[PDB]
Amino acid sequence: SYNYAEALQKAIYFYECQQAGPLPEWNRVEWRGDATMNDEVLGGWYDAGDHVKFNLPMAYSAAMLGWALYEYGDDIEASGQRLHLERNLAFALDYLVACDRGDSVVYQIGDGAADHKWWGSAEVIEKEMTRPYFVGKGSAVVGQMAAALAVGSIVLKNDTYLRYAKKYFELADATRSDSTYTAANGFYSSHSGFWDELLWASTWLYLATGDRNYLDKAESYTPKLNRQNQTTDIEYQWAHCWDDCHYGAMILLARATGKEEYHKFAQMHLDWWTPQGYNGKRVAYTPGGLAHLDTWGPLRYATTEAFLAFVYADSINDPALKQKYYNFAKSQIDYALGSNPDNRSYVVGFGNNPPQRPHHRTAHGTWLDKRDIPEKHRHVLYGALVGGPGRDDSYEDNIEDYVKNEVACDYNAGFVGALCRLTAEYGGTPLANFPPPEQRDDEFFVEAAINQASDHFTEIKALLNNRSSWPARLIKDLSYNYYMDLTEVFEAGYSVDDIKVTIGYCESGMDVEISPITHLYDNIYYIKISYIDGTNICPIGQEQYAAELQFRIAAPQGTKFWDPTNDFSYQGLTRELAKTKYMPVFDGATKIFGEVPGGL
Amino acid sequence: SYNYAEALQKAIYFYECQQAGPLPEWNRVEWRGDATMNDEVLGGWYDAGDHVKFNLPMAYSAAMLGWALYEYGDDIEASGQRLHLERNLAFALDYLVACDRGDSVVYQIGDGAADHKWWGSAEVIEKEMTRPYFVGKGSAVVGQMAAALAVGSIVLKNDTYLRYAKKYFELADATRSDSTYTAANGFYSSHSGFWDELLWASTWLYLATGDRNYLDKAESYTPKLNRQNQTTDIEYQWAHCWDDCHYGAMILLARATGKEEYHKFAQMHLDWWTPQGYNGKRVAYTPGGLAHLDTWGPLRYATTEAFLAFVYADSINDPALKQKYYNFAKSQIDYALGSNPDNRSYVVGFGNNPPQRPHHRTAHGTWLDKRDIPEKHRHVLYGALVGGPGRDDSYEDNIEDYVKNEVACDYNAGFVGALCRLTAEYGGTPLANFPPPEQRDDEFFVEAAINQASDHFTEIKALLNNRSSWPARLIKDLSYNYYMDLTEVFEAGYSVDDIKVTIGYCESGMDVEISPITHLYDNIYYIKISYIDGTNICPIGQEQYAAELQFRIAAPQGTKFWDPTNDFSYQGLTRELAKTKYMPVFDGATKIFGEVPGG
Ligand SMILES: [Ca+2]
Ligand SMILES: [Ca+2]
Ligand SMILES: [Ca+2]
Ligand SMILES: [Ca+2]
Ligand SMILES: [Cl-]
Ligand SMILES: [Cl-]
Ligand SMILES: [Cl-]
Ligand SMILES: [Cl-]
Ligand SMILES: [Cl-]
Ligand SMILES: [Cl-]
Ligand SMILES: [Cl-]
Ligand SMILES: [Cl-]
Repeated sequence: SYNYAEALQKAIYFYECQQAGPLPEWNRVEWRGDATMNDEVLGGWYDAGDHVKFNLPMAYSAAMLGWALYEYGDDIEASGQRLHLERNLAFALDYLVACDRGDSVVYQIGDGAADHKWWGSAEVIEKEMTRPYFVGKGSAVVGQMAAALAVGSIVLKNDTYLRYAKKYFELADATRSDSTYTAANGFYSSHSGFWDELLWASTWLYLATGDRNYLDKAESYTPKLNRQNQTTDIEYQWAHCWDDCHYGAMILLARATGKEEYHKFAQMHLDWWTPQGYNGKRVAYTPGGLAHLDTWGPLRYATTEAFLAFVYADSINDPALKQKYYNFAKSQIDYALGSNPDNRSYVVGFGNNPPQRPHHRTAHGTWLDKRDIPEKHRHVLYGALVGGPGRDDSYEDNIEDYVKNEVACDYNAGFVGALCRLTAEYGGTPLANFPPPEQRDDEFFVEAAINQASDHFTEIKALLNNRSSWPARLIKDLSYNYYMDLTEVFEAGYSVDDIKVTIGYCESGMDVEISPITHLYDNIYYIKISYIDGTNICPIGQEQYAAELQFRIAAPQGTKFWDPTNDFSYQGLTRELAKTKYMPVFDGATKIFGEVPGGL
Repeated sequence: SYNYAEALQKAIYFYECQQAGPLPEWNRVEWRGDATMNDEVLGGWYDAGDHVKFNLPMAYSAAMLGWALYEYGDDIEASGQRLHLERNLAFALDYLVACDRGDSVVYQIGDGAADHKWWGSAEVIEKEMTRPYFVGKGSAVVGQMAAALAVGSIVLKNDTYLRYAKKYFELADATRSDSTYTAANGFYSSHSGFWDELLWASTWLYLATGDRNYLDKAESYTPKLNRQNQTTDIEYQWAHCWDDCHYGAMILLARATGKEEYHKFAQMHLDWWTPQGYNGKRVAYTPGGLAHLDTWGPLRYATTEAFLAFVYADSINDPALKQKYYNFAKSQIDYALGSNPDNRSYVVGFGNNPPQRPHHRTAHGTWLDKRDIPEKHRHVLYGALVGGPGRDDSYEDNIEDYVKNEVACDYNAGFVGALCRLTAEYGGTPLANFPPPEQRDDEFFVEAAINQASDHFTEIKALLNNRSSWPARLIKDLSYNYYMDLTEVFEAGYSVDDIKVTIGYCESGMDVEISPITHLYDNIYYIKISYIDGTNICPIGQEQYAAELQFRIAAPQGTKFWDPTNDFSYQGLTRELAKTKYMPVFDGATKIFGEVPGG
């Protein structure tokens, strides 16, 4: 129905857009560089369109990427995506290992409220704020980190991951408390408690080791799981997600023990998600066919359930159940890819009429802490599954809609597993030249205006801009030149030492020098304006993205010879600020924008 | 009893504080310089604690000083004040002549609203605003200008003043309208109309010339005067003042003609001012004995009536009436000088517990366009009669009380006349070395702070200040130097060129250059910060009184030898802005503040 291989290819690439510094050599994202290099634990993924490392959904996401490989890794070699998926997973797992503090782990990097208040690119955030870290032993977060490492250890044949999976599970299981999990409250609060994470982690450890202690542990946790409302049934009227993986764990335990209790649960849970429902109870459905669990991230939930439904259907023999669960799963993936009332993809950079304004700071590429400027994103966030439409299938592609246009690690995670299943069956060819190079716009440049003209001086207002985005970055040794023709000075009988440079304004905190007037060739002379710490010119807000200087170059008062109209850098200047290519910008001795007199 | 000669001396000196530029060479006020030199008409007096030239009260005030001389000029020799009063009057009269525009006159310099919105010194106001002028031929303003020049022609023996007096009288009398008198609205509106000015001017022209044609014109105007309420009597229940001089004109006509009608008016009017009243009717009196006509300028009114009463009493023979009017007059002057429930002078710089916070911008001497800072006036407005107390004798000396602490030309004018009469009688000695020199503050100076320090640089925040006040003034070629000792640099093996001058903030609008680093002597070096138009540093408001620059003097990055602790201009600097004498200030090549290495 769709090129599922291309969808998969893009859906994986999304995680490379999320990578924190240092980036691996193989990162394919031209607009991402090393970022947050001062973090207490390096690497791993930014969670969403923000720059926080939230370990609970991060580890959940990694676990689900592992699960995708565990089920379908062998079945997808024609898509050419296995190695991409593997190394993207390893990048996250390496971070979870690096978080170890023995009796505790680093479980968060960045303050949610502080991070979210600012809108700008990953690579420049350290100019705006200083990022804290958080340590604890919350059973949910540590149990999820254990689970991710347990499945990772299988699919990546890695004994280190298994060692740390066991370290973390033991800690989580001994602690039996979420009390030290606080830094993520209101962002990724532990809602369901921690028994489901212990179940999920122990189940994966059983599947990793075959050690029956882990199966016995797993089975011991089931009576501690939350009930469905006031009944005695284990809760089933929700989705497998970052907060609660018991749903998927029950499916895995149905396959592993073959016990009827696990099969009964899986069928009750999945039936509730299907159009036919479960004895009169059913998830809300949009008229367009999307199972719509909640206001936030409906596509995330429905596509994750699609993965669970595929795995369960593939693990059973009943033809009617297999067809019912398969059709449900494929229907939800196809809705996300364009089988909906608007015939449109909900995956950035894929299919027909994809979203172009995901709520994602670094893909946007602002310079001044605004969402509305630039009005179009500078970068393509390929593969990102957005939050999706409302309950009535309504949707508009708007950067301001932080619900419908949300993007996140956990949104993509189960989705990857479901695309693995579909490309395994249907094939499809990935895009050969992927990703294609972006059209860039100008990054470092001067905007200038005639601030005042006089019969004996020129006064310039000049703004040296850093609107970098490919990737956003900092240049320390920034300078620009203002070129003049002094022919008329010499012809009137004056000399270079008769011309005075003065300053009428220089912006606070921008350490700057202006050179003496310097000979280029013939009668062509220039001044260079140098910012000693040019990194302070950075795309982090209204004040910082450019440095303003007003300089005056003046012949003696009363003289009548000064002629700016033959000066190279005066060309095209008006009384309103405008970008000019005739005041070239330099990084050290290397010209990075503009033109010089006489060219190359 | 008071030293009325000293009070007179100071009350005259007040007018020197009021002079607009160019100042005469004899001006005695150390804190006044040439001000408002771009005005359409130069000289004359600022009206009050503001900088508007309002011709109606200015001319009234000059007419009153002329009248003082006319009556008492020969009688005030012991006081030594005749010459002072004379030349102060001529200064204003010269302004009145210079307003002539043929078919009209300049009658105002300044926009009252814009002038009053700003708080600062006369000498710097042109940096804040452009001052418009206004031309017209209002009968009241022109007629008062005529009167002032007519009495001035007599007492200063000046034919030119007489010619202009006649020309202005004729213009006012031809026009018979205040319709062209507009720019003073709400400040000095013509309330009484103009007939009283024509009466006052024609009376003075009669006294100047002896030409009975002017007497005939004067008498022709009295039926046109306003009535008292709905009655047939000429209005009498108010004071002679800048708006209405018919009161004094009638007293002059009583003496000149001897006619009963003028004497009846004069006694009706003065009786109403006295504690005994006019047929049961009387001006309000405070319990402390001040005749209190109105909320605004009660001392101005009472002291002006004192002068009228003295002149009328001196002109009659009846000893009972003479005593009654003389006692009234002296009681009011004495109230003003300290004979009141608080035993306090209402004349700045005189007597016991005088006002110290008159509502006067130039005597205050701020640099910030604020009334509250400085908290004490930097100058002494000697001789200014304030507005004064309320109806209950209540008063507080507060700069914000623009009623009770108002000061003005017209407030002093009748007062001088009355003081002439009292010093004529009592013959006191003026102060010998008047005025004494004031304590001054530093006017042009740097305030500096260490903005940032590191192992390889010094960064200074420097504010170059103009808080001038003796007098407030402007200096274009301003600079200051910053001196350093580089011994630590050569001793570690580095040179001068290992040192870079940069800027981290340059206040908008302050065109500046910093020289290259310069050797003084030995291992002592400096930089010079120069403002190209230093006049933009001026005591006109929060932004303008100082120019801020942040400059950094830097060795190469990473090194650790830099040692600011032996730099001359670094001495005493903290991380808080403070005045420093070690960053000296220059006007051109001349040091005006601070110290240099080696002296
Ligand atoms: Ca949980
Ligand atoms: Ca030229
Ligand atoms: Ca009048
Ligand atoms: Ca030193
Ligand atoms: Cl169904
Ligand atoms: Cl835009
Ligand atoms: Cl020339
Ligand atoms: Cl070029
Ligand atoms: Cl006119
Ligand atoms: Cl009486
Ligand atoms: Cl103060
Ligand atoms: Cl010295």
